[PDB]
Amino acid sequence: GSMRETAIQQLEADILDVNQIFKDLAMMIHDQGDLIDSIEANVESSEVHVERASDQLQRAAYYQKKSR
Amino acid sequence: RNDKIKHVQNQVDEVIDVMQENITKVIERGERLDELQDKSESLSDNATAFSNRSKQLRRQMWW
Amino acid sequence: DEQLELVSGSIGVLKNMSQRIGGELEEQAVMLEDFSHELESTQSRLDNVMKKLAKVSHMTSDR
Amino acid sequence: GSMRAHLLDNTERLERSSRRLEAGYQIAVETEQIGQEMLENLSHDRERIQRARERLRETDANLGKSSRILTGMLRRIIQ
Repeated sequence: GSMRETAIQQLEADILDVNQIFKDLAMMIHDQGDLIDSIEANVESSEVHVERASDQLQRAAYYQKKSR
Repeated sequence: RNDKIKHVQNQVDEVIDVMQENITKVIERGERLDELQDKSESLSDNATAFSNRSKQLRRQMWW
Repeated sequence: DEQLELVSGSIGVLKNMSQRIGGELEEQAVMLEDFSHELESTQSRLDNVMKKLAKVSHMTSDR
Repeated sequence: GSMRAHLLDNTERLERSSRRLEAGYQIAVETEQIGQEMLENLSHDRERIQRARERLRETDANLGKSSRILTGMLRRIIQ
């Protein structure tokens, strides 16, 4: 009967739900990319600084021996 | 007709079921990213403090 | 007519995409916990390296 | 009389119901472009996380190097 009319309405309504949930998920994932930006930058910085420090330590070592 | 609605509806309800779990995962993912950002943050802070202490060590060794 | 077949197909894919998403999210969850542990490790290494440093800084300019 | 009036109602109930399966289809297909986008997005992030995990290991290689250098300095401090 018309329970095929309502059902088709629930169907489309429910299809709108998925579309919404998909947008929602996409949005969430996209916004987290800024956290990844931070993490990425933080590690980069650590890498650069640990690398810089090791070279300062080699110079420190040299000076230690260059000190008789 | 009908059924091809029912057995096409809950097909949707299924996708809704998967996605719903997915947003629970993304929320979990956001939280782990949050902790990751805080830790890579201390590392960075510490990596820099380390670099500054190494420069001092060099100057100190040269004197 | 029966374009409900066209809807059922379309949705099926969504049912496909949603799962691959959940799988990938679960895979990254593992990958993020791993990254988290490596971070903790590196922090540790930094802490031990800085202690060695502070020690050398004393062993000389305090003798 | 109002007997074909019902045949007009019943027939319009069908028309828009067909326009609800046309919309229901358009929306889904649209949703397939988002779902795909997420997959493209997640792969990209997964790549950036692996790149960072990699960069961290290199930071480790340097902490190793600094540790060895410091040990060496600790030695020469005792002459």
